Amino acid sequence: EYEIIETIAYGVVSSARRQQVAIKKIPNAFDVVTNAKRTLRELKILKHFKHDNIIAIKDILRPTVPYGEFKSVYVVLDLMESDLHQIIHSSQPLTLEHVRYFLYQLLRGLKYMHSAQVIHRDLKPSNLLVNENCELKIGDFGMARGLCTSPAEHQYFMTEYVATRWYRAPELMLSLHEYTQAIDLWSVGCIFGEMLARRQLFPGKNYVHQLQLIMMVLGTPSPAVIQAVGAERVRAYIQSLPPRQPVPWETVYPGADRQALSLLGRMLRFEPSARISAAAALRHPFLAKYHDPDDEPDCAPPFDFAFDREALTRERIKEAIVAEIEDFHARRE
Ligand SMILES: COc1ccc2c(C3CCN(C(=O)c4ccc(OC(F)(F)F)cc4N)CC3)ncnc2c1
Repeated sequence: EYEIIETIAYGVVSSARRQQVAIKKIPNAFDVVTNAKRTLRELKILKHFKHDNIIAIKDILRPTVPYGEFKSVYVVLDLMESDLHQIIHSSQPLTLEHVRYFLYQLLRGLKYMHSAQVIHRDLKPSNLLVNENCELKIGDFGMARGLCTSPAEHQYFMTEYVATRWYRAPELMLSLHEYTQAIDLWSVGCIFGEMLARRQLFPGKNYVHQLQLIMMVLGTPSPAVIQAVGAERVRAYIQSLPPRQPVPWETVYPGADRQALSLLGRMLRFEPSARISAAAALRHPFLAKYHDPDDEPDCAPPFDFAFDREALTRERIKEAIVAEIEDFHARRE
């Protein structure tokens, strides 16, 4: 039993006294197909992972009412005091060591997540929650996908609408037909840069301005990347602009830490294949202070998204979610 305090952005998330905990209500959870599918994914992802840098479900409330009348899902989580957006963009400290440590934990979480063939696809400071003990936890897995996706999804083709514009990888923006865990490392690059300057790296107002801002720092993309652009009109737009060499990161962040900018430069690249992985980034000298491979596990077995590729009705998705809630309780008790 619980007692509610105040409404906390993250849907209907309420602060509740029991020690304090977070309770998230998913109202009318089975009314819309896309929403219901998303809840099923999130439940399955968060039950799969067991990692101190990934948000964990602490409890799920079972239906008090009969099955038909079961309309809303209540999920209980550990109360986090803040998120990385609020920390960065406020009056509290954010030294280089804060940056170093927050980056370390994010990458630690991603190594584990990525080894299970799960791409978050929506990493940004507001999805990185921080408790009062400074533990960073990755949340909001609604956008996450595997390496394989069904054509039935609109996002399969319309990749430039995936997730948040300010943190969206070039492969998604330009539809480069290479969608790997590297998607997340671009986003990490953006978060890392944002931590160093305390302002967003690429705050684009629209599709074209977003590409402008990326090019103003990274320069014009290579012919291989340009030809890999699916849309002729985007391809033509890029070819119309004059040539531009990459701006060194030393200039973009004057007086910043050398090893930090070294690591940043290995994240923010146009080509997904060129980017450092989460695992390899943990071995970078910038994170040597915290790095310990024995305390940085992979996830086994891999996560399978097959359940999400099925064309299920609302009622069939409700059934799957209820089976996950039953299973949550059945494993422990
Ligand atoms: C700053 O105050 C806050 C804000 C958000 C908190 C939060 C949110 C952090 C992100 N998050 C989730 O990742 C999430 C978890 C479960 C979920 O249920 C489903 F699996 F059935 F779909 C849906 C979600 N979207 C919402 C909960 N948790 C804990 N404490 C918080 C303190």
